[PDB]
Amino acid sequence: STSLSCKQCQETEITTKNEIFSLSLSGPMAAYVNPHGYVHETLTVYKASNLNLIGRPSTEHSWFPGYAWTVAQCKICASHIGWKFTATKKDMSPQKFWGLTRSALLPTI
Ligand SMILES: O=C1CC[C@H](N2Cc3c(ccc4c3OCC43CCNCC3)C2=O)C(=O)N1
Ligand SMILES: [Zn+2]
Repeated sequence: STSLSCKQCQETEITTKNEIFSLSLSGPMAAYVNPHGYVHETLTVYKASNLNLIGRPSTEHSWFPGYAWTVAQCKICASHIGWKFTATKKDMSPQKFWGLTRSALLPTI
């Protein structure tokens, strides 16, 4: 229903609350530890748009075993919004989703 927009440029829709989903047995809203020990608050959604991808998928320090990650940035302002996760194996489900930085969106949830 509600849009989630890039907090930096404000006008740009990234996804909607009805794309919010739970992977495996995790809640949709979760915090994970980055390689330097920062606690990073994310939201998992099936679909997102107005994002560029940077770099190639990587499984290093993957918060989601089985999935690789690729940095995702706002197409308009280049602010880092989150990551695209893609499955490393063909029988996994889903094959793709997005883990977005909560604090990079508006409204903030
Ligand atoms: O599944 C997920 C999504 C990506 C998320 N990452 C990945 C990552 C984050 C921060 C810094 C870095 C990084 O890899 C590259 C690096 C570490 C080596 N030095 C350069 C910068 C970060 O937060 C993570 O740990 N897990
Ligand atoms: Zn933006």
